Amino acid sequence: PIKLARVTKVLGRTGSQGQCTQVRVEFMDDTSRSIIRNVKGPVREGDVLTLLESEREARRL
Amino acid sequence: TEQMTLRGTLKGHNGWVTQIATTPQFPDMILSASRDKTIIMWKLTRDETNYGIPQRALRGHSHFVSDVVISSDGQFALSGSWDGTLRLWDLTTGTTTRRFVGHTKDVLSVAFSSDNRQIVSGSRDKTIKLWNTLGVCKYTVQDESHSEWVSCVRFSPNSSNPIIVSCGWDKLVKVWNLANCKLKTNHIGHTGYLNTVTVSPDGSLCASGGKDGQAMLWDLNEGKHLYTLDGGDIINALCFSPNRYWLCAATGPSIKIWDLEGKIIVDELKQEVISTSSKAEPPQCTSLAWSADGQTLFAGYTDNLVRVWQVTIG
Amino acid sequence: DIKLFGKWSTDDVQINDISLQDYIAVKEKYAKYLPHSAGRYAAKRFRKAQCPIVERLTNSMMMHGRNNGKKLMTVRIVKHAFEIIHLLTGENPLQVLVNAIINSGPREDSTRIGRAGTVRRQAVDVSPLRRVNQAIWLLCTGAREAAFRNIKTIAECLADELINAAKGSSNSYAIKKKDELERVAKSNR
Amino acid sequence: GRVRTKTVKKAARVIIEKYYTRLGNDFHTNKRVCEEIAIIPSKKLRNKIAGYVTHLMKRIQRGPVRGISIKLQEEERERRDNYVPEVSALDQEIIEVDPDTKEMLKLLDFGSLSNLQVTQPTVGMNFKTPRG
Amino acid sequence: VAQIYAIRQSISKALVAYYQKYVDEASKKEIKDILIQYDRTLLVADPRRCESKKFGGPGARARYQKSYR
Amino acid sequence: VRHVLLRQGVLGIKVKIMLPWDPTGKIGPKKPLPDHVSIVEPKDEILPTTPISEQK
RNA sequence: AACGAGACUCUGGCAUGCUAACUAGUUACGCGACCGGUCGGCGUAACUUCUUAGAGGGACAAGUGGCGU
Repeated sequence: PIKLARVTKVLGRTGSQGQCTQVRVEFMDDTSRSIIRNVKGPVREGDVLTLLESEREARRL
Repeated sequence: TEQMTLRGTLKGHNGWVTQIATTPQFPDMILSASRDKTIIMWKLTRDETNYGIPQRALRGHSHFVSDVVISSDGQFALSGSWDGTLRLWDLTTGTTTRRFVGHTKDVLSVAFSSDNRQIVSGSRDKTIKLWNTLGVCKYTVQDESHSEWVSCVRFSPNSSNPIIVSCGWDKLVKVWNLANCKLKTNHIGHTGYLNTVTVSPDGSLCASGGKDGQAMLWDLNEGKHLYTLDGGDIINALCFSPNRYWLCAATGPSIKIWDLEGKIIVDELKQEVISTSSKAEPPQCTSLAWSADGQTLFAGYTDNLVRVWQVTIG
Repeated sequence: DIKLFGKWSTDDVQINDISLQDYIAVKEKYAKYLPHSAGRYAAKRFRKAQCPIVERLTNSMMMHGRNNGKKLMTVRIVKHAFEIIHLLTGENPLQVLVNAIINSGPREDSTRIGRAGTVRRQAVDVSPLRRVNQAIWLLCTGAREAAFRNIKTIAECLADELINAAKGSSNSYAIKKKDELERVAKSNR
Repeated sequence: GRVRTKTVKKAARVIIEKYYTRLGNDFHTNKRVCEEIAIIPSKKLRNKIAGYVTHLMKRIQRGPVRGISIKLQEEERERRDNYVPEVSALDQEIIEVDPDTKEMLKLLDFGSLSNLQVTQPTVGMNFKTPRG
Repeated sequence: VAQIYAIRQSISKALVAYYQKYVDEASKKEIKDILIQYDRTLLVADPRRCESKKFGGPGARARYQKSYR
Repeated sequence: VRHVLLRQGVLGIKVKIMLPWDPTGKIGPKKPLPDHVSIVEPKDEILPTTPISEQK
């Protein structure tokens, strides 16, 4: 299912041309799951991300 | 017994409250020069949520206004600033009427006479300028005034023979004979520069403080170092008190009000309960103001505001 | 107190998504009388989040080369669209704008990695500010592309897609691009 | 970025070192004294010397700094270095020697010393670090 | 457009100076906070002006198209 | 910059002179270089030991 | 230690503060004209906000808070 999220701390900006920010992502269900994700676009700390598959992992492309 | 308490702050400035002047003829208007180029007429409602409101800002200066003074009546003012000018004001409609040019450095302080006709001023030009009430200077001083700046100039409001006195940054309190422009007394006693001079209302005891932090006061009739008042950091300002017979001295972050003949520090005057922004410096206390009744004490601070002090007789 | 074009108020506008709440403007103090403000929103990063999104839609309306400076042209296009929207729906015409910006932006893009001619992409997330940036782009180019050689004016062609994006229809150009931008995104995943 | 070149820092260091009594924390009265002490070609350099001086005077309250040397600290360090305690740290009535130290003193005919209190020697010969 | 944004700035800056010169400072504050809260360009001038054209291109930043070989 | 005509052709001669300071009593420019900060050597403040009231 | 970098020079932005304006004006006063309004229509005076251009100010990472051996 779809899962709504939050941003704890932005880690670093990865990608082929530096287009992807890599971000440490908390959930909004009071969950202690601090997943790391690949977000494309401008991000600061304290965003509200919206994922479709909430079990994916951060790689470096 | 007699303590000093807070009732409120007069928050109307944007720069440092450089010097405060109060008048005994009006118990409602306070005049506080500032470092945001404006002098603000205050109005004292003395209620619970505003001890003072601003009434008429006086804007003529293109730099930091240093020293303001009110006349013997509550309708004329006088001020100077760091652009070498002096602006004679008008309290009724809130404008200027006369403008005193002739200085070549920053006008540091300006004193007002009791007869309201002798205007004196000290600048960074190592010179003292004596004026009319109109604008033509009468005599400019190069009688070896100081080797460096002239930080504060003050008249002597005595019923006796008057005198004019002016400290400086060369550790010296030089005494001058008015209308004859000659030295009277030197006082080689200070380590480091000076910041202010105040004169007691009788006209006998002058005080003078500076970088040494110690209010070394002198006598105007014979020249004795009477009392070595002690302080912590720099003395930004000094002022006397006619009724309670004290000496208001300025610490950096606090105020030291002193019994004079007893030499007891009676109160400490400060307000710091914060801790996350106390890693830096606490704000200095730049000026001091004593009103007519002496129940109120006004201080000029570095958080752009003026704090009131009440003498609770206990 | 503050009505857009003096007629449309903002108190009953309700943003649905929590993902776009801090980024999509006016509900409270970004209420302006007109979309023209002439303010320095591009002076820093993230500063254009604090600009009224009516001015965002106005600014992206003038994209093509023959209209590139014309702001007084596009503000009356938006003003005339906010009549046709209200006629064809019957409600406040700002709730449909945030319903269109919520619905139109994708939530999973693909980032391009390969060699000269070789394409092997990979699916990533979408920041909600890029969702707001790409919502208004798809809306405005749908209004632009379907009014070109057509008797329909730009005010009708903007309004008839600004409601069709709120209803989530697949006749609107905006939702037709979002579902394909996620369809080719899921195809790698 | 905003880095001050060797001109600003060299001039600021000499003008601290010679005129520390006049300089305080206000940048404005620092600028009014840095244009009366020094002859700077004008303002945009004058305000950069006076700003590093205003950042450098706050750095002197918190201790010394590794460049300049000013004689309010260098008298306090001088009075800190001429500090003797009342009774020295070498006047101990019970000083501890090994067994073998007492044998060296007996070679030096100092076995008649009374203050020495020989300790029990260590039972294990374990002093090398565990290599590997 | 540049004269509209100059008229509305001078209306605001005129009413504020009238309330400072012939009314009290408190009413000037209660005007100024609403004027600032709406848009700061009703009291503070916008200081951006046009850059200068440079040789090598059609304007300030843009350059002429170049070719190869 | 000047020219010479020799036997074989032309030479050029370029001569640059960096002039010195000393405000113009006949020589050099007046103002110093824009990075040359001079500092007035302080006569030391004499040490104030005891309060002497010199009435003159 | 020397050069290049930076400083420097011109320009933009601010000043109801200074200097002055019939080859720039605004405000006020009469007159005139048409309905207290409108005058880029006419002449006097208060003065420099607008216009000009000179000196001098103003911003320094200076203030607060985080991170930096």
